Amino acid sequence: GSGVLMVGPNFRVGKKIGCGNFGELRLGKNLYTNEYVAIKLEPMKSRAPQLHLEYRFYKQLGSGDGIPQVYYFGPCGKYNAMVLELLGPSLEDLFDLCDRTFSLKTVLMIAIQLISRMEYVHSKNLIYRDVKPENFLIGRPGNKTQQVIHIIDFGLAKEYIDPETKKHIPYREHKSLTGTARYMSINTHLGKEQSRRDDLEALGHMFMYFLRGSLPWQGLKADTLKERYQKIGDTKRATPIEVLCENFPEMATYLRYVRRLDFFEKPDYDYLRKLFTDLFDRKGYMFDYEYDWIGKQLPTPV
Ligand SMILES: COc1cnc(-c2cnc3ccccc3c2)nc1-c1cc2c([nH]1)CCNC2=O
Repeated sequence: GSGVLMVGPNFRVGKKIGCGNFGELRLGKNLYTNEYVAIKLEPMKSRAPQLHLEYRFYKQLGSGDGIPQVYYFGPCGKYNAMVLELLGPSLEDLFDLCDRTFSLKTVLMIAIQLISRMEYVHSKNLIYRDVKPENFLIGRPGNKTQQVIHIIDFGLAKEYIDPETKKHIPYREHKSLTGTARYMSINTHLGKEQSRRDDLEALGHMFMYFLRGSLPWQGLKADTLKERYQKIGDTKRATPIEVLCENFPEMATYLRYVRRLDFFEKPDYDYLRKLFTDLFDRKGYMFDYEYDWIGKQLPTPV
C-alpha cells in the first residue's frame, strides 16, 4: 500500500540512527506538530522484552528535569514502538570528540547534575542499574535543554521499594552479572542485589574514567564473561581509591563514601553534591555550562 511505517496516529518512522542498535533506534517525525522524535523499536518476537515496562518506568518517573519526554507506546508492524523526545549526543560521543578526557570543570558540572539526576530517579523508588557514558545525553541545539545532561534507557531499572509493603527490597546475592563491567560497583561484581549506593558508585567510576582518560581494569579480557567480570572485579578491589583518584581528593572522598554505604541506606546526596560544588567554587570555576565540547561540531541525525 503506502510502504511507510507509522507509529500511532501521527508518527512517521524514519531512518535508523545512532550506532549499535541494529535497527532498534530510528529518527521519527510527529506529522501533526512537525517535530522530530526518537523512536525505540523492539521486535514483538523478542525473547527478552524490555520496551513495555521501560515505558512503565518512564510513566512512574513522570515529567522531570533531564528525563526525556515519552509521547507514545504502540505496535508498529512487527515491532512494539516507543516514541520519545529526540535528544543529542551521549557523553561517550562527546568524550571521543574531546579526545577521551574531560577537564575537571566539565566533569564536576556533569557530576553535580547526575547526582541530582540519580537522586530524582531514586525519589521515584527506582534504582537505575545501567550507568555508562552512553546513557547520558545532552539535549539538542536549540530545544533549550542542550546543556542539560539527560539520562536514558531505563530497561535495566528496578523498583527498590516494594509498592505494596513500602519496604526496601530485601538483601540477597547470586544475582547474575549482565550490566556493563567497566563502571559497575564492586558489590555488583560480587553478585549482590543492587541498591541506591550502586548507582552512585557506578557514577564515581565513570567520573574517574572521564578524568583519567581510562580506568585500570578497562583492558581486561577472559574466556568467559563470568571470568572477565571476575578479573575486573578483582582489579577494582585491588586498586586503592587513593591510587585510582590520585590528584582528585574529592573524588576519592566521594568514592569511598558510596563504597561504604549500607545496602538499605539512603545516600546523603546533599553531602555528595557539596563535595563537588565546594571544590568547584574553590577552583574558581563558574557553572556556566561551557563544557569541553562547546565550540566543537556535534553529530546531528536530522
Ligand atoms: C530519549 O531518548 C533518546 C533521545 N534521543 C536520542 C538520540 C538523539 N540524537 C542523536 C544524534 C546522533 C546519533 C544518535 C542520537 C540519539 N537517543 C535516545 C535513546 C534512548 C535510548 C537510546 N537512545 C539507545 C538505547 N536505549 C534507549 O533507551
